[PDB]
Amino acid sequence: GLPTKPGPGSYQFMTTDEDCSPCILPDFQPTPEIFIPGKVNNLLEIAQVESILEANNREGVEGVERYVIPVSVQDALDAQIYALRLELGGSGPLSSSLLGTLAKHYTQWSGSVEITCMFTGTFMTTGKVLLAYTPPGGDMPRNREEAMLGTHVIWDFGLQSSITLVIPWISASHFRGVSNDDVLNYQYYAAGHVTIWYQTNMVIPPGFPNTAGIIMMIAAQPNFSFRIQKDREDMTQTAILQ
Amino acid sequence: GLPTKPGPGSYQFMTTDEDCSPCILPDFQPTPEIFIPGKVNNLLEIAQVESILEANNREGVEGVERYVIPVSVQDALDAQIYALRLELGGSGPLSSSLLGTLAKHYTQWSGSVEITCMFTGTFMTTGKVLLAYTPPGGDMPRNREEAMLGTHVIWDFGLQSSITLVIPWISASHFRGVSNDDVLNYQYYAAGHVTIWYQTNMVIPPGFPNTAGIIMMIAAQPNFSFRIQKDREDMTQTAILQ
Amino acid sequence: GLPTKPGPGSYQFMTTDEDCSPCILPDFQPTPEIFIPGKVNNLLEIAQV
Amino acid sequence: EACGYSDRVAQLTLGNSTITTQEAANICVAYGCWPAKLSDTDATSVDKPTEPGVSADRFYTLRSKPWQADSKGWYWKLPDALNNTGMFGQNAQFHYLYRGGWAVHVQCNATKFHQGTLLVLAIPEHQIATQEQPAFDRTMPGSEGGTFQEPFWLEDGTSLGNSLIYPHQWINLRTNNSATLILPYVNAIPMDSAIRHSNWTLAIIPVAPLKYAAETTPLVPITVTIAPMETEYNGLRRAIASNQ
Amino acid sequence: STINYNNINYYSHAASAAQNKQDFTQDPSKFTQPIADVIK
Amino acid sequence: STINYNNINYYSHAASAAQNKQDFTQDPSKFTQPIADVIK
Amino acid sequence: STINYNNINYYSHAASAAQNKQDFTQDPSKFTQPIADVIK
Amino acid sequence: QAAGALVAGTSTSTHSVATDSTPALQAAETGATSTARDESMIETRTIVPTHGIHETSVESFFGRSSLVGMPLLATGTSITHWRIDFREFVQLRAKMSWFTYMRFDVEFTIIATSSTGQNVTTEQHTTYQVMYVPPGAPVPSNQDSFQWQSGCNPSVFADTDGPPAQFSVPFMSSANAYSTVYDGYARFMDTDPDRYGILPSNFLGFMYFRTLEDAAHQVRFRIYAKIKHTSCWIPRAPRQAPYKKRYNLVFSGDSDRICSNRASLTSY
Amino acid sequence: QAAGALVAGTSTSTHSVATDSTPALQAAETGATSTARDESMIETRTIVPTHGIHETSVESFFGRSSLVGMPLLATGTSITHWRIDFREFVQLRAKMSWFTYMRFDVEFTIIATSSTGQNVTTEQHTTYQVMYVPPGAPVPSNQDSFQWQSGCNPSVFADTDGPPAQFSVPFMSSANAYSTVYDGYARFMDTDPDRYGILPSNFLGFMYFRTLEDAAHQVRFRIYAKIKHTSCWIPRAPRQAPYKKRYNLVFSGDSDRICSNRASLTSY
Amino acid sequence: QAAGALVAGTSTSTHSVATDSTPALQAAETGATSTARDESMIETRTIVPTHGIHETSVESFFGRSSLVGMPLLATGTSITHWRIDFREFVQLRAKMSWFTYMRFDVEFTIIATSSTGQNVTTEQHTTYQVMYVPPGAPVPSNQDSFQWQSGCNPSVFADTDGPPAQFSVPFMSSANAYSTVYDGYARFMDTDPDRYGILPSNFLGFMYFRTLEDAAHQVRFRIYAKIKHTSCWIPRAPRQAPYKKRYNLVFSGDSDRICSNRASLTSY
Ligand SMILES: CCCCCCCCCCCCCC(=O)O
Ligand SMILES: CCCCCCCCCCCCCC(=O)O
Ligand SMILES: CCCCCCCCCCCCCC(=O)O
Repeated sequence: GLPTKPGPGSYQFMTTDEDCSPCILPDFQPTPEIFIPGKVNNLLEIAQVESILEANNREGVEGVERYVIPVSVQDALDAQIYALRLELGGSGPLSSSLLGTLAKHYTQWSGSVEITCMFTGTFMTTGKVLLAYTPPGGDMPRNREEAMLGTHVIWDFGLQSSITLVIPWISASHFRGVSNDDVLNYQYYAAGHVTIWYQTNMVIPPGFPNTAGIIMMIAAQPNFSFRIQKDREDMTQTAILQ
Repeated sequence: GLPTKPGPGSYQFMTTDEDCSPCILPDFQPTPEIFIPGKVNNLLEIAQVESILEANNREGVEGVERYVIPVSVQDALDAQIYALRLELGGSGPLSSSLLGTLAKHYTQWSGSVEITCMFTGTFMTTGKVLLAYTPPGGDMPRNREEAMLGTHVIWDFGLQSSITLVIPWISASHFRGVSNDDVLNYQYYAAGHVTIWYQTNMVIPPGFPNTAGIIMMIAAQPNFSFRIQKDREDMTQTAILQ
Repeated sequence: GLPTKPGPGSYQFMTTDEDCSPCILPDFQPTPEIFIPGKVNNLLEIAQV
Repeated sequence: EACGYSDRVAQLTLGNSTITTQEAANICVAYGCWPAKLSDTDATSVDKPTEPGVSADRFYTLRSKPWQADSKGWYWKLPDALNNTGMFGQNAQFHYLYRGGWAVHVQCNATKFHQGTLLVLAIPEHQIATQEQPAFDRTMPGSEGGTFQEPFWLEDGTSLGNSLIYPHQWINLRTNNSATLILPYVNAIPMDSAIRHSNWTLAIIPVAPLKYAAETTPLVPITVTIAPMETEYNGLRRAIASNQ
Repeated sequence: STINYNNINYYSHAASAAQNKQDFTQDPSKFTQPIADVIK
Repeated sequence: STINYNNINYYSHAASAAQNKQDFTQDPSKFTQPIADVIK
Repeated sequence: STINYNNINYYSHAASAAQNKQDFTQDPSKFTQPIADVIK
Repeated sequence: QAAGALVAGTSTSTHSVATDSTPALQAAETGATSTARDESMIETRTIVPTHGIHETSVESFFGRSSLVGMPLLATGTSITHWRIDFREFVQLRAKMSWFTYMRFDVEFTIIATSSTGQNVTTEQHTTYQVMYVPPGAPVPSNQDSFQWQSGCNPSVFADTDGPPAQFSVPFMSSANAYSTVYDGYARFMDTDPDRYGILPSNFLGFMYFRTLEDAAHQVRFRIYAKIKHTSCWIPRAPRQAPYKKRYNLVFSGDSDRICSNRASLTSY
Repeated sequence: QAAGALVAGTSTSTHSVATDSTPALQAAETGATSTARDESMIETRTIVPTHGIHETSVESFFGRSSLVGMPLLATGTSITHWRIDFREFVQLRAKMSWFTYMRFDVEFTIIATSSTGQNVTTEQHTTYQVMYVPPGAPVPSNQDSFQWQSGCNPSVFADTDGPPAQFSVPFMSSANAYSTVYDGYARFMDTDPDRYGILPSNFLGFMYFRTLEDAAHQVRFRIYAKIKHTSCWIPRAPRQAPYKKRYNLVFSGDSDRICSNRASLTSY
Repeated sequence: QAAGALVAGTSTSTHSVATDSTPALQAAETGATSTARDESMIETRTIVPTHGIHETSVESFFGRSSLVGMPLLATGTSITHWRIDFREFVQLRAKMSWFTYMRFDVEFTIIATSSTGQNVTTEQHTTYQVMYVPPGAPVPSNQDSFQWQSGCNPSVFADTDGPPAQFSVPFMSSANAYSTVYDGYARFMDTDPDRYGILPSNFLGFMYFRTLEDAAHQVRFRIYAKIKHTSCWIPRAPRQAPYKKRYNLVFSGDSDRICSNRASLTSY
C-alpha cells in the first residue's frame, strides 16, 4: 500500500481539534429548520445589549435593592455619589452583568464600554450630576475638581430620564487581560475608574421624597471583542448531578 | 513516506460504518440477476399495504376470532362498538400488524394512517356506524355526542362492503416517538383515540343471525415515514440456536 | 501530517489480498522472455482437452 | 370514487375450458405480473424446451370440500396438486424441469340468507412448520390438499393478519361468489423440479364463520379450479411422479 | 434531507465497496393495486 | 485575522464534517433596537 | 461479470505490483486440434 | 449517489357534496388496499413534503453489522469452526424474514477475545488463522494439520489483540438470489423431515479457526455480518413466534395470540 | 469558508456646540439600548478596524469537547449505561444556558480507563462495546444478554487500551431545535412537579456499555461531547445560581446577591 | 485492466436428416479432441453467454499466498535458515505440477510466533533479521557472526509481535523461465541419481534468520509465497501419487489405481 509515516500527535485527542469523524447514523434525515425569531450568530450581539449593574453592593443590601444606587438631597457642596473600579474581572459589580458573565468565559478583551443611567425620582425633583472616567496611572479621584480633569459628562435631570457615559478604549495595549490575577501581575492591565458626583444638587419641592435613585446599565460598544475562551470560576460542582 | 496523524477512532469498529473492505475472492464473477416479480426497494412499500388488526383482543378470545370485532342487533340507542388508543408502540392491537411490527424496528414516526373496515353480515342485514378519531389532550369519548365532535366518518352498510377512516397526521411535532416509554415520558407523544359507535342500529330480517362482524385493516399513507432503526423487543433468544 | 483513521483490517494478512508490496531487489533486470511453444492462459484450455 | 358494477361479471377461456361468474370481485394479478416464458438471457438449460400449449394450458377442477362450522382452512401446493392430473401432470413427470404460471378460480356460492368470509391467499414458498417439522403427507398432499392446524400462525410461525401482503382476494358472501388470482412463476432460479419443490400454495381460510337464517344449513361446498399458464419443460427422460 | 455520498472504492471488486447511498423510488402498486381492471 | 479553512469531508453525512469556520455578520438590532418607531 | 481493477503501483519495480486483473482469451486449439490437415 | 427522495405532501381541500364521487366507500374483497387519501375525507390545508425516506430503504435496513456466529476455541484442541448461516442468532434472522428472495454481498468483521476458565478477560497475544473451507475441501483435524497450508483455500491471519479482521464477500449462490424460505426437499428420492426446507444452495461451507501456536487461554471469536448491495423480492408476513431451531420454522404456539389482551373492547 | 469579519472602527471627531443634536441624552424606558457612539461624546481620532470576532461566534463558543457523562462498569456485572443528557455536568450546561433553542450535531469521544479497588491505574486490555439503546428497544440485563447482537441498534467496539472511540450524530430531535428550557408539562392529564420542565423530545435514549469478556478490573468511561454546526435562538439571562439537580432549575439562594459586597459605595 | 471474458453460448438447433454431414462420428487416433458441439447432437434452444472465466485464469489460479517454508529458531543458537524451494509443502507443489515452465514474480509474507518448550504460545517481543544469502556469500555461524552486517546482502528487520513482514521478488532465474521438471543432470561428467532431475538454475539460495538479541523463547517462522505476474507453458498430466521426497518424484504405488473400485460396471 501507500508508504506513510505517522508522527507525533497520533492517537491524541484534542478537545479543540477540528476533525471530521464517522457518522453513526449516515442515512438519518433530520427535521426541517423552521422559522424562529431571535437567531444569534455571535455572543457579541448579546454583549451589546444593556443589562443592569448590581451597583448598590454595600454590605447589608439584599437583592433587587442592589440594583439601585441612591441619590439624595444634599446639605453639602461638590459631594460624591459613587465610585467603581473599571474591571471586567471577578467579584465586582461589573462581573455579574451580561457583559461581565460573558467575560467570565474569555481571557482577553478590547473595546469601548457604555454606561447608561436612568433617574427614578419624581417628575418635580431635579438635579445635575457629573459622571467621570479616569484613565489609569493612579488612584480614584478624591474630589470633583480632580475627577472633572478626566473624560466626563454632565447630566441634567429632565424629560429624558437617562444619560450615557462612554468609557472609550484608552489603552496602551490593543488588548487587556480580563483577570486581575495577582500571581501573574495582571493588575498591569489596569483600566481606571469611573466616579459620579453631584454637579448641583438634587432639589425637591416641599414634602417630596428626599431620596431617589439611579439605575446603571452597561453594554459593550461595536469596537468591542473578546479573545481566548476559558472556564467560569463561579460555576462549580462537588458531585455528579442527579 | 507520507507524513500522517492517525487520530481518535483508529481501529474502532462501528456497525453502521460505511467503509470499503478488501474482497476475499476478487476474481469471483457471480451468477446473473434474473427476473423475479415483486422487487421491494423501501420498507415503506410494505407499510402502505393493508393488514388485519388483531382487534378483538378481549381476554379469552383465541386466534383468528381475534381478527373479528363483533357487531350485533341493539336494544339500546347511541351504543358503542369499539375503542382503540392510537399507538404504534408495543402490546396493543396496532403493534402486531404489518405497520406495527415495522414500527418495532424504528424509534420515530410521522404521517397519516388509514383504517378500512369490511362488514361480514348477510346481504339482508343493514346498519350505519360512526367511526371517529379524537385528537389528543384528554381521554376517550364517553358517548357518541362527544365522539362526533372530532374527525369522523358515517358508514352505511350496502353493496360496498367497506369504508375507510383516514386518521390524518394532526401533531404539534412533525415526528412522534413510537414508544410510550414511561421512564423517558414518551406519553408526551400521545396521538389520540379512535372509537366506533352505532349511528343507527344493525337491523336484520326475522330469524337471521343477530351477530355479525367487522374486519379492521390498517395501512400507512403516502406521507408516512419512519426514522432511527432500533431492535424488536419480542424477538428474543435464551441460547444459541441449533 | 495528514489526519487519518486506520480502521478494522489493519495489519491483517489475507492470502487473496491484491496489494502491492516493496520490491527487495528494485534494480534487478530479469532475463528476456523467449519463445516457448504451448503457452496456457486459462486452465479451461486444458479442461477442453 | 366508485367500486362495483361491471367488475362483477367475468369469463375466462383457456384451451377447451371456459369459466363464468356473475358475482366476482375483479381479478387479482399477483405483483402485477402476467405469466411469461423464460428469456434467452435468464435461461441456462441448453436443450430445446417442450411447450404443450392447449393440452396443459387449461382449467382443471379438483374435488370439492365442504365448509363446516369447525373448518380451520385448506391448502394446496402447486405444482404438487396437479402433478398427476391430465396432460399437465404427464409433462411435469416426464421432464426434470418445469416453469409456469397459474390462473386460480376459487368458487363458493351460498344465499342472501347466509353470512361468512373466506380469505383466499396465494403464498410463494410457503414452507410450513407446526410444533414439529411436517411429514411428506403434509408438505405435498397432492390433489386432496391439506388442512391448517394452526391457521392463526399461518402454519409457519408468522400471522394470518399480516398475510394480506401476499396476493389475495376475499370471498365475503354478502358480496361475492368467488375469487380469481393470476400468478406468475416465482423462484430464485430459472426452472425447477415439479416433484421436489412447491412454488406456490393456494390457501383458503374461514375468517368469519358460516352462519345461516336457520340452524340446519344445506351443504355449502368450496371448489378449486386451476389452470397452468405459459409453461415450458426441459430435461426429458422417463416419467417420475413423486420425490419418494 | 438529501444525503449525497462519495462513490470511491480503493479495491478491484464491486463487493469491496460500501453500501449504496442511492434512493430508488418505491412503487407500492404491485402490492396495493394488484387488480387487473384498475378503478379509482 | 481572517482564518480561511479547507471544507473537505471524507464521509457521506453532513454531521461527520468539522465545525463551520464561516463568520456570519451579527445584527444586534433585534435586541438593541426592538422599538417600532426607530429614533436616532 | 467483468471486474475492471485499478493499476496504480506506488513502487519503482514491476515486481512490486499486484496481480494482473486482465483476462487474455484462451486458444485451446494448440492442444485440441494439433493436427496438420485440419478437418471439421 | 444521492439519497434525496421525499415523502408525499398535502394540498388544500374544500367541502364536497357529490351524488357520484364517493372515495370513502371501498370493497376490500378485491385484495386491493384502500384508495382514499387525506384530502378526500376532510378539509385539508397545504403541507410541503419535507420528510425523507432513506432510513427505510432496503439498503439502509440491512446495511449494518450483526452477530451471526460465535465459535469458542478450546485450549486442548486449539481449533473450532463455524457453519456459514445467518440462522444461529435471532435479530438478523428476523430482519430477513420480511423477504422471500435476497441477493447481496457481505462484509465480515471478526473480533477475538481471550478469557480464563472462569470466563474473565486475560491478556493473550497470538496470531490466529481463519480459513475458508468450501464443500469438498478436506477439513483440518488439529492445530497441526497440513490443511492449514492454505494452498487454494483463502485465509486471513490477524492478532488476538490487534484490530478486528475484516473482508468482503460477493454474492456466492449457485442460484440467482438466496432464499430465506424453501417449500421443497434437499434431495431427490428422499422425503425426510430433516431435509424439508433445507436449500443447499445457501450453504457455502465453513470457516475454520486455529491459533498459530497452542493456545494458552480460551479465545472466543465473534463473527459480525453486514449485508450490503441488497436486492429484495416478494415481501412476507414477518416472523411473530420465537425461533426454536436453527434449520426449521417450528414454534411453541401455546396461547394463540400476539398482542396483549384487555377486559373490554369498549374500554382500555 | 472564511472567518474574516472585523470589529468596528473609530473615525475622527471635533467639537460640537449644538442646540438640537443631543446623543448623550437617552430614555431607557423604551427597552432600547443606548444610541451614543464614542465619536459623539468626545473628540476622537481615527482607528482602523484591526480586531476579529470569530472566537465569540456561536460555532467557536460551543465547538469543543466537554465531559458530559462518566459511567463506571463494575467487575461483578460488567455492564453500565448512561442516560443521554448534557445536564449531568455544570460547565457545558451553563454554556447552553445562554440560549433558549439550539439546533446542532454532536461529536462523541469516549476514553476508557481501568483501575483497581483503591482506584489506582492498572493495565487491562479487552474490547468494550457501546450500544445505542433507543426508547422502545429492549435493555441488556447482563454482559451475556442476547440484546448485544446489535441486529438493528448501532454499536461501537474499541479496545480498553486503544485510541479513544469517536463518532458523529446528526440533529435527532422530533422537534425543530432542542430546548434548553421548557415552561410546560411532559404529559397530558398530569400535573406532577417531576414532570414540569421535562421535554421528552430531548431524550433520545441510553448508551449501554459492557466488556466482551467478564471484567478483571474496574473500567471507567469518560464521554466527551462536541457541539458542532450550531444554530441558536432567543438569548437568555444566564445561570448565576449553582445547579443542585439534574432535571430542574432549583437553587439554594441563601444570600440574595451575586457580586461581592464593600463597606461604602464611595470607596473600594 | 479488465477481466470480462465470457464462456461460449448456445444457439437454436433443429432436426437434421443428412447423408453427408455426420459430426457425431470421430476418429480419436489423430490425437485431436472431439469436434462435436451441443447444437449438432440435439435440438438446442438459445442461451446467451452469462458466465465468466476469470477464476480459472493462470493468474487467479496461482495468485494467492501458500505456506512454503517453516523454519524453527532454537533458543540455544538463536539462528535457522531456509533453502528457497517450493518443494517442501504439497499443496503449492501440486498446483505447479500442471505446467512444465513458469515465469513469475513472488510476494513473500513472513509470520513469526513464539512458543514454550511444550509448544504453547508465549509473549515475546524482539526484532528478528531475515537475510538473503545468495550462493557464494559467506553463511552466518552464530547470532553474533559478522555476516549480519548486511553490507551487500539484502535484509528485512521486523518485530516478533508486529505485523507480518512482506516484500516482492522479480523473476530471478538465469534461465528464461523456471522448470517444474527436468529430464537431465545437474553436472557434467557426473551421473549420480541424486543429481538427476535437479536444475540448479531454480535455486537462488537461502534465507537466514536470527533474533537481534539471544532468544528467550522458541520462535517459529512461517513463510508464505504468492506467485504473481505468471506465464505458463506446456501443460502436464498432474501429480496423482503422493510426494515422498523433496527433490525427486518417487512415489509408493502399491495399488495401481487412482479412483474408487465398485462391484460391477453395470451398477453403482
Ligand atoms: C471466507 C469465505 C466466505 C464465504 C461466505 C458466504 C456467505 C453467504 C451467506 C448466505 C446466508 C444465507 C441465508 C441463510 O443463512 O439461510
Ligand atoms: C449513539 C447514539 C447517539 C444518539 C445521541 C443523541 C444526542 C442528542 C443530545 C441532546 C441534548 C439535549 C439537551 C439537554 O440535555 O437537555
Ligand atoms: C530474499 C531473497 C529472495 C530470492 C527469492 C527467489 C525465489 C524464487 C522461487 C523459485 C522456485 C522454483 C520452483 C521450485 O521450487 O522447484
